[PDB]
Amino acid sequence: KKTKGPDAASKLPLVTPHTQCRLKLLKLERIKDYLLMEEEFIRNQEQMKPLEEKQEEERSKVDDLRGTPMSVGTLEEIIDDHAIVSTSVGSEHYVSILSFVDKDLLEPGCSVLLNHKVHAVIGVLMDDTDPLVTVMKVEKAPQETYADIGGLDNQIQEIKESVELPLTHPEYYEEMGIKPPKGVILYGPPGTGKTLLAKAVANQTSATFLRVVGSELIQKYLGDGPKLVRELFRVAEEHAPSIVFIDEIDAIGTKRYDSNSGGEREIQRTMLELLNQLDGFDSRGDVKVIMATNRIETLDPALIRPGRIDRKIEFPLPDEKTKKRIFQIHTSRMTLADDVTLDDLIMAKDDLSGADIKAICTEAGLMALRERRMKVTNEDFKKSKENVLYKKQEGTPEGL
Amino acid sequence: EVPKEKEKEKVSTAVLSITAKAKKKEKEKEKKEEKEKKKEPEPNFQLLDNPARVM
Amino acid sequence: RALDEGDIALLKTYGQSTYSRQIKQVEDDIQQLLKKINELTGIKESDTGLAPPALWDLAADKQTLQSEQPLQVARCTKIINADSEDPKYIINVKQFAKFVVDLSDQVAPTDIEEGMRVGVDRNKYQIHIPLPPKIDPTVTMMQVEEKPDVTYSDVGGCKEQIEKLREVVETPLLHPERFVNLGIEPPKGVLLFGPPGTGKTLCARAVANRTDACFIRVIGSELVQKYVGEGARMVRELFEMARTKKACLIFFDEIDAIGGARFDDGAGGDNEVQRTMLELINQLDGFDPRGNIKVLMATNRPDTLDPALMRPGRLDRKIEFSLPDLEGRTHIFKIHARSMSVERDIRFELLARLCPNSTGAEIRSVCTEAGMFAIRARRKIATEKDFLEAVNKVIKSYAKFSA
Amino acid sequence: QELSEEDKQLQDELEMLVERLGEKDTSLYRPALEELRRQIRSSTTPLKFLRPHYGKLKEIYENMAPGENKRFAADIISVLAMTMSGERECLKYRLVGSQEELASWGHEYVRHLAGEVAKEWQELDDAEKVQREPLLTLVKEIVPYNMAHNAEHEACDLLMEIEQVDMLEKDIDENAYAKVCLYLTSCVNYVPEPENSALLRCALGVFRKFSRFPEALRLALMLNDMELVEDIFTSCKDVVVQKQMAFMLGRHGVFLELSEDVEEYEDLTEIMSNVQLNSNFLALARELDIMEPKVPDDIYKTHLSARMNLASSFVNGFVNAAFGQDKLLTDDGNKWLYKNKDHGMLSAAASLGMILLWDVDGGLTQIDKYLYSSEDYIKSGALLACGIVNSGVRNECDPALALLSDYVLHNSNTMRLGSIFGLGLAYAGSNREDVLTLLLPVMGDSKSSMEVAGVTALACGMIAVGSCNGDVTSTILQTIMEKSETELKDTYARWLPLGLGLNHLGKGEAIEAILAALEVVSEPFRSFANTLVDVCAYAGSGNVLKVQQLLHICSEHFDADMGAHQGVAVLGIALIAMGEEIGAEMALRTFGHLLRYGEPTLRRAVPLALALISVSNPRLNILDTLSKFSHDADPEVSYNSIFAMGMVGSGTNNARLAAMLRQLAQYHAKDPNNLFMVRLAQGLTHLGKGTLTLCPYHSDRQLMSQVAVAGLLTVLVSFLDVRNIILGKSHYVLYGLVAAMQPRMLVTFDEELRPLPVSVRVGQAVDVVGQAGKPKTITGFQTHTTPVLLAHGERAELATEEFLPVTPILEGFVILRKNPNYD
Amino acid sequence: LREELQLLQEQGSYVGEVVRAMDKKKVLVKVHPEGKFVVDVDKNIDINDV
Ligand SMILES: Nc1ncnc2c1ncn2[C@@H]1O[C@H](COP(=O)(O)OP(=O)(O)OP(=O)(O)O)[C@@H](O)[C@H]1O
Ligand SMILES: Nc1ncnc2c1ncn2[C@@H]1O[C@H](COP(=O)(O)OP(=O)(O)O)[C@@H](O)[C@H]1O
Repeated sequence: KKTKGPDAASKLPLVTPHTQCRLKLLKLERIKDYLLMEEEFIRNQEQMKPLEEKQEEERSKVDDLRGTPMSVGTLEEIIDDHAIVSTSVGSEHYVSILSFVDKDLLEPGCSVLLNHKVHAVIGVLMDDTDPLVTVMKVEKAPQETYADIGGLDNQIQEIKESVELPLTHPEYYEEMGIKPPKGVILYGPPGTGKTLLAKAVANQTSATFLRVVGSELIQKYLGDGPKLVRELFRVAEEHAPSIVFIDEIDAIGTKRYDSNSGGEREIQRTMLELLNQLDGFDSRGDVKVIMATNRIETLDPALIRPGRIDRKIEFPLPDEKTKKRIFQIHTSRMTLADDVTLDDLIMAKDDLSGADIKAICTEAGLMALRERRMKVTNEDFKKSKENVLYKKQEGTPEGL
Repeated sequence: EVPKEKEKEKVSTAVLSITAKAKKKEKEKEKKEEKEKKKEPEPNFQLLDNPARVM
Repeated sequence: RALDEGDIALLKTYGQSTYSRQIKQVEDDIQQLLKKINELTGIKESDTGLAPPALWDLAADKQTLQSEQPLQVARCTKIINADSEDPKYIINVKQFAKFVVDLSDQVAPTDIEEGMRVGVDRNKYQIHIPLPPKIDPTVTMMQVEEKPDVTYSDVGGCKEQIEKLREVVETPLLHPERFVNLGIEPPKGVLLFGPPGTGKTLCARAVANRTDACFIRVIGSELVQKYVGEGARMVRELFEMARTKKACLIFFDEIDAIGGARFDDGAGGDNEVQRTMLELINQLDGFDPRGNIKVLMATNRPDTLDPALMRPGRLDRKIEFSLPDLEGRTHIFKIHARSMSVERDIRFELLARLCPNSTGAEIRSVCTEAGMFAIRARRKIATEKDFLEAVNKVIKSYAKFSA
Repeated sequence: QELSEEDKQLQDELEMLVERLGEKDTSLYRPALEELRRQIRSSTTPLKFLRPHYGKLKEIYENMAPGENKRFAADIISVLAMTMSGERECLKYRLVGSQEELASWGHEYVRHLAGEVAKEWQELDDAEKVQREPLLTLVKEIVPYNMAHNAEHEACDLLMEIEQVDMLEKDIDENAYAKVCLYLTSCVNYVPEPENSALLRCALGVFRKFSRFPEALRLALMLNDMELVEDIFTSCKDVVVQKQMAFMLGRHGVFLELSEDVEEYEDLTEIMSNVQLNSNFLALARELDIMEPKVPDDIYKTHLSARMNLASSFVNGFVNAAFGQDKLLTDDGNKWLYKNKDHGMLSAAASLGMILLWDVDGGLTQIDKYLYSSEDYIKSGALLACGIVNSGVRNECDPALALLSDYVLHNSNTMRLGSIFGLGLAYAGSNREDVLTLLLPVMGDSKSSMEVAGVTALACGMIAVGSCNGDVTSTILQTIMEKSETELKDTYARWLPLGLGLNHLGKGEAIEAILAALEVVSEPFRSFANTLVDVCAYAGSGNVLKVQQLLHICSEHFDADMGAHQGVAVLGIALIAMGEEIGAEMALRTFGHLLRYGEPTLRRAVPLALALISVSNPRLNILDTLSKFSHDADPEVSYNSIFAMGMVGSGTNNARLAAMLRQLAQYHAKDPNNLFMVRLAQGLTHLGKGTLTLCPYHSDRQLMSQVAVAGLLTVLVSFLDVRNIILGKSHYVLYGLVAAMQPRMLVTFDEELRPLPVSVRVGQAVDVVGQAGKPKTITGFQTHTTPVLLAHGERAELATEEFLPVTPILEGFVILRKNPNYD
Repeated sequence: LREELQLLQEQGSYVGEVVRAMDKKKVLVKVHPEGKFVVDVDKNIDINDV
């Protein structure tokens, strides 16, 4: 019921300085001039019409036969000449439609019109705007790019190779005759994992992306967590072949619990279905599944096997240079200071992750804005460290 | 008896900012490179032949 | 220490760029134009069919207007219930109606059957068009599967299982001897079970080796669904589709929820399961024995319900394998190395020995890993790439055992 | 509201002070203001308190007696008007003020002062040049402050607002000059022509001052001033800068004609002539193992006819172009051409020349045998193959001029056409007086057909592209006049305006004279020709005025069918602002609305501009839109969409795009008209094995190479109406891609000019920090040996600080020298 | 008023919750007894008046 959405927005995110200057201003002037010129062009094309031809042949033949009163009802089935449609209050009409009949947009399960009186289909509402039962492609092909995260070059190269084995050079292992949807099993500290999302946006620069986080311990009798994600990556194969990011759920939803039977069914259903979808012998598709987690230990033996689920990748903590890069990225939007106090905040630091970096960068701005409002608050030099302590790392009685 | 009709379908260009700066430069270059017969004489002083529709 | 009101505006006007306000106003204008042109769309009509149908199919729409008085028999369509000896038809109608009509003169009573949907002309509700819907939901399009599964070298031939099932499936489909020499009908059933592994690959091989009456891979976990009667209808339409497609074999898979466990918690924990069981028995009871259609159920553990003792009359011949020895493993290596750019000059017998009872699935996985290692090395060559073959296979065996 | 206690106390103290200063007697006026100003200029290194005292402070400042009291009062009014500013009261009060050292009054104050100074410098009329000098002195005082406190980019903003880049040059030091020059270059793309040339000149001045001649040459090429290029080449003297200049001219393709008095002139002219281009390209292809001749058949994937075989030959030539290694047309080539039918032998021989392009020595020998062929088509194709072979690459003895001796004006139409197109491709960018004086008389011939004259015009335009060759233009106009209008405006005179646009490429302004001379022409062809030449001259400028004129003219009904020039307007829409990413993306969106609600001719033309925007750049949205519009009802629209996909994927080997084209081939297997050109698009995608890109934007994708864009625009002018012309005869016009066909890998030499194996880090290079004019930031270090294919979006960087390049721009050729700190 | 009663004999008017105002004088509306009833626009109110 959903194929694509009109992407006529996100006007050129590449505003080079992203700070108020003559270059950025001139870029915005060119942008607004382009908008003005496009509006003027379309308006002149539509107003200075190429030709006046009667009622555009609309009111003459099709509009009148469509008629004034109408009612909306779903279209159920299709026959060679007639169409079998399930209109409102459970009505069913098998009528052939010849006025404003767009078969491609008609489709089963779509809203069509009924002209009353002699009830026959006379049009379709392709908008409809109610495909809301299970919605996971709403966030598809996220705009985040490689440059958003730095200092993770090894992991970026590894994931890029693992997901550019398809798309790029598919004939490679087409001739090798394997077509491996191995996916990638991502490790990493709990202090990250949205960093795993960030390294997934690198692939998300190509095709769409689906997310299943936490889901549930599928108590549902039908199960169908992994089975519905299977239907959805079938939908992704219908679309651009999308990835499936199941960070955390690959860990809890697929937990290597030593218990065998009498255990939440997922162990019966979920792991087996995960393996069935992860084996390329059952389902085709350039879909690559990214099973991320922060608990490598709970890797189930089925998930452990590189035989079906290959391309194990470990996300380590950032190094000194990686910390420098990530802090540069996060403070670049905020013009931290003119003294560029960069290395003092990280030289003695250990076990600081991307979430903490973002949090401390945000809290530095918050504390400056609180009362120290001084643009590049001169206080920032040490207040970045002040809110870099911020306690909150960990607290558990004394026990020591 | 005369319509005095015009079909234009003409809309003015909406050039606004840098097109208009160029228009300012265009200004810089462009700077150098029936009453006597209508007051008194309404046609009411005419002569008409014997056959003439007059109330 | 809030001290915000007025001070915040003053500090916001304190710095800025020289033309930061100018840029703000310009980007506001950009967004304004954006919304204006999003309102000033292109094809500003939700309904489509603009001209390609509205120029010549619209001319045919003039013909359908001239015939607008006919083709109005749509109204509403409801299923029929039953009938009398011949003329009258007592029907339950989706308007809850106790509906009986003289079937329309153009429709003979033979075509209309109980439980089929017919449209009724509002004026007299005559049986005008008995639509044979045969509508399949998307999950049913998954239960039905491809016919030409393609033949292999007995998909990693385990001679015992295949040669035990050929007389039970291949032989009846050949129909050479079932009628006279052996008792009336061939063995009533076949249960190709076994641990996750070789199960159903032999079924696929038999499907390829047999006629076009080719199997469908239906799943019991998908059969068990919410609400009541949907699973029954799904099994019914399963049998209907299999019967229509040249009386193909029905491959029930993962029978541990369709049959459930051996118990129901309180006869209310899974009673939809029992409802499905009753109708599935009613369907695959065969009634009149018929060497035409075939059925095979495959699970990994014999967790079938009480019909497990009726099935000796119905589903006999329980067989299994999923226990590859050295010869089976090396033959699976051979059939898989038939794929890829590999050849058999590799001493794959060494790896076959290295992995005791590594299924056929894990052998296929090791071949996939060998190809992946080759492409990682960027060498598409795998025929003489044998030492690298052995290295990747052994390191991935190490990883599978302990990673 | 309850404010802070100390804050309220200080507010009351300042209230008492301002009341004292507003008292009647002035004997306490001075001490009050002495006390006040010290804490006024305190927070900047307060202003909230004096918010409601605007009028009282104005009265006090006006009432202050002239002198110290008055000028401090003006100082305080100025430093407070940054808050209480309904106008540039700060600057009026400061001009009245002390004009002593201002920079101590806080960074916010000095920045607001700089902005107001820029506003007044723009606001003051021409007749007002009295205060301009004080504002300029204030500017020259604030510029050092910005340089010290990393405000050099807004310093550049204000200096460009006041048009004082000339003293920007003198004030800027090299320690921050690189980012300032990068900022200038970024502004260049969007500033209009007068200040654009001004900033280009100032950037040349900065780089000449700081001995930054390699990038200064890039900037001079942007300026398209060959005189300044020669001047700066003379200015630089070191052997390394000389040889990198020669590389840069050779890569651009324009030959610089100089004297042998310079040192190592032989090597300089050789490397400018691209003699070693072919050798290095084959060596790197072999090192990549990418040399095997890829068969058009296994490109087609035939696991599941004369014109189709012709298309197969053409795509084979595209794949094996610049290689010269293909036995398919070498061993049994005579058999293939004999089996070929009707008009395609010429194109087959030209495709063989495409295989042998840039290979002078080998190509000439392997085409000499086919030169003496029997069929006129084969002979003309062989001559065109010779022209393709010598195209781009320059030669000392220039064999093409002598080889095309009788065929240049040969009576036979096909032989003359082949020779003329060959000479055009050869002397493209040479601007050679002898070649011009030999081909323009051929232009003057009356026996040649209309399309032959058009091809002569095309050759002349591609030879004298961007030269404003007055005699060429006069010959063009005279030939147009002599030809009668009725037979002029049929289907082929569309090459004369193309030649005019090439000859005046990138110049502008003077086009008024050309269009006034052409005004005598009748509307159906004049309205097309003037638009074409205008857009070609103003290409790469971003003239929103010109493009909105094009939009207005294509908005007309134009329904003998003069509405063809709507197509050239559509092409010009992309052509004007194709330079940077903006002006190309939005322009894409404009094309989308054109297709969304446009005339049949408009939608026929749109895919051409879509391809022009992003040739050799496989943008996903472009590919999707073109694929969705490839199945339109209009056959010409389908053809243009097919070729547009081929062009945007050209020189990319994009696997998913190739799969999409294979699916299109399956879709269009029933109709050969779409089928053979889908094959053509696949051949374009795999052209040169993807080694040579087709985008005319080189030197970090920001320089317009006139010859390449000329050839590309000729191809797009043909594809304006291939629905007639490619179906009829123009199987030769497709060979204009030689100009746009340039390799996109890195070839590293050393000071002794030997191939270095130095490895570099290659990956996506997009801006991360825009705080200033920082160099583009690369991510994804997939380092390997130096031969690396450079596509859009991604750049290269040296792995270590061990090999210093002649220029930081890393594409095409580069010399790497050992760093003094290399260890 | 009698003519109003005769109009009300045909229910008079029908309450409709307007949702989508299409450009071709078209509004989907929703009616409580049934729901959406795509219909034309009145003469006293323009397309934009919706
Ligand atoms: N004997 C065999 N020879 C070759 N491949 C085999 C063999 N047994 C299993 N396989 C491989 O195992 C995978 C799945 O096999 P199969 O279809 O028999 O099982 P399934 O339907 O996944 O279920 P289960 O493993 O529970 O039986 C395939 O990749 C198949 O190639
Ligand atoms: N190295 C990095 N560079 C840039 N951004 C990062 C980096 N690491 C994390 N981030 C950003 O910070 C956010 C939080 O990441 P992460 O630490 O994984 O969160 P969590 O710990 O909640 O999973 C991410 O969405 C990502 O955009």
